[PDB]
Amino acid sequence: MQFVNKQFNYKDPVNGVDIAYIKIPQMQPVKAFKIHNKIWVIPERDTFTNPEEGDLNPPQVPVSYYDSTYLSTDNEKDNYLKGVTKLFERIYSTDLGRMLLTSIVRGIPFWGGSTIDTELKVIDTNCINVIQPDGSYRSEELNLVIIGPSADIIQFECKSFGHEVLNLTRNGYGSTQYIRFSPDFTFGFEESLEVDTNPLLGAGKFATDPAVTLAHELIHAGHRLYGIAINPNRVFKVNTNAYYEMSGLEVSFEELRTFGGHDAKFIDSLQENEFRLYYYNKFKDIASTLNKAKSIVGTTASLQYMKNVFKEKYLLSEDTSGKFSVDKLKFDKLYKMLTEIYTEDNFVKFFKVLNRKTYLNFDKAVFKINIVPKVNYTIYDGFNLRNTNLAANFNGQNTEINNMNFTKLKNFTGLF
Repeated sequence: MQFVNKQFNYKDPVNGVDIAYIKIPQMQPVKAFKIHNKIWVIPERDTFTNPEEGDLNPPQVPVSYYDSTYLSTDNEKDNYLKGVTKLFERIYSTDLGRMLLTSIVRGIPFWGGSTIDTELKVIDTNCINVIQPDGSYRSEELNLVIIGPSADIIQFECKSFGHEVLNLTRNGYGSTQYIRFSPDFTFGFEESLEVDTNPLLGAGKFATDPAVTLAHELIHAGHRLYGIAINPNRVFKVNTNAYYEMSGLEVSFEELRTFGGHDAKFIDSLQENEFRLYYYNKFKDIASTLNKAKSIVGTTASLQYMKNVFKEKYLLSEDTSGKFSVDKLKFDKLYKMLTEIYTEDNFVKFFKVLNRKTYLNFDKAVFKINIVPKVNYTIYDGFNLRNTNLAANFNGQNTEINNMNFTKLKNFTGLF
């Protein structure tokens, strides 16, 4: 059962519904594709979300790649759409990916826009403006947008619009997430840990499966949609890699969490418990706010429907009178799902790929790839195609054996 019911072509005609020109919250409209309920793809470079990041030229840090022309042509946009779609299908074909994507679709950003306690209202920056067939705009709520990268092509990241006083990614509310991502490039890493974590060694023999990379960003998006991301000011001042220490490199707890495995264990039990309590408190604030709302703002959804949406998102308890409360057992279960079950390391296990063993490494290279052709990459096997030489030993990821699938654009080793 597929996650994306239409195999869109970039040149398919607009219909104002799932193929439309849109604006995000001056810009010109951009052509976008609704691949699933609450999820859109915009095959454009992101010159929109951040005013200080309005062009595509270099300002270069070792791990960066610039090409102002990437993702400018219709064929590239067609391949971007197809590649992103394939990666969603690869994710969804795993039990873990289906779980994550279900959580994402259910994670409607909270209707926290009212400054009148007795009214419940959407936040406008959790919507896009869609051009209808008559040329006028309508507002559509959504959870997730996949967009092309900004100037640095390989700076993938999950970001979102803020609110003037609310901290939407950290107060339980959540916000629509924009993931800067490309399926057209991937990183090289080294198979020996002592090489991978050394900035002076290795050329990047193995290629990361982009499905893992997209999953990583989706995991961030899950955290942010549920308003449980850890403040990026909470960091591990890394003291387990001499090279990290020499450069003072700090890694956010949020990244370590998302990677999972042993990386997540650098967050100690006391800090885990602190965050769990902090976010529990946020879910309690949400239940209280829902209970104060006696009317909805707008005409599109009933108060009782939206209260049900948020009951299902946050797994709230509802008494007969209609009062919500947070069950600490269900909260802990959901919080654990989002933070410990949905991890990069767990995805690696479901995809049966080779991958970096830790976030605390040094990237070796970037490669240009093309995952669209089935002769190159499949939903079911990634690069490691069954019943071929590429099936065994992650040979499909081995850039020296499957060399036709990778062209090295830049070496990072030596530049750190």
